[PDB]
Amino acid sequence: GKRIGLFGGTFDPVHIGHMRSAVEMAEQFALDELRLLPNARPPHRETPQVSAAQRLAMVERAVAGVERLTVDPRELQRDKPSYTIDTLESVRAELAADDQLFMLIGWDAFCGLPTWHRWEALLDHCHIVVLQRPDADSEPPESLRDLLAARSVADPQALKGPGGQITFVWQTPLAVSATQIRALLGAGRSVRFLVPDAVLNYIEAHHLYR
Repeated sequence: GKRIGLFGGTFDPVHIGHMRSAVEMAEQFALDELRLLPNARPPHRETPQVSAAQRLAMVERAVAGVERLTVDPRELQRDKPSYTIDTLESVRAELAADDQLFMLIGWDAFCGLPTWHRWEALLDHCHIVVLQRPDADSEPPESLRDLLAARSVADPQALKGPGGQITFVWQTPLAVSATQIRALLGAGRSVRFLVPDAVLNYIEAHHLYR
């Protein structure tokens, strides 16, 4: 089977921080493919004048011509937002039984896992890779103590089979944020080199974020 990664996010807009993490994750785990998964959200939660379709377009521009990096728009193609577990089952439904699926998530996001819809069923379809960075409190809530005891492994290389295990990885993400970028564009300042060139060209050509 193949080794497939899932990298979810709002990508408003997708930036250099996101893409560098994607590249590094794909290399560290020797992924055959790393899918960027733009998350769906209600229309009123979208940045004014920047639609879900445009967030998707920018991610497509960011991964165009880049091997191993693709985009999966399934969440956006639905009429409304989806629960992570549904997206996960939808993805696994198209894969071979022996394909290994790795879902990348941030530490803070991981610490709230117990709040996700049917959270205990996630590891049924994939391995969860938790990204820890300089900015994080290395102390998970009591609610996850057992899960970690039952499913965690020391390193990515120890992940075995289609899914079922949890591991942690270290990364020093570039100090770039979508909020920072939107602020700069709002002020008519250049975000060149803060986002992939193709994304920059798209933002300027469609005059996004004011």
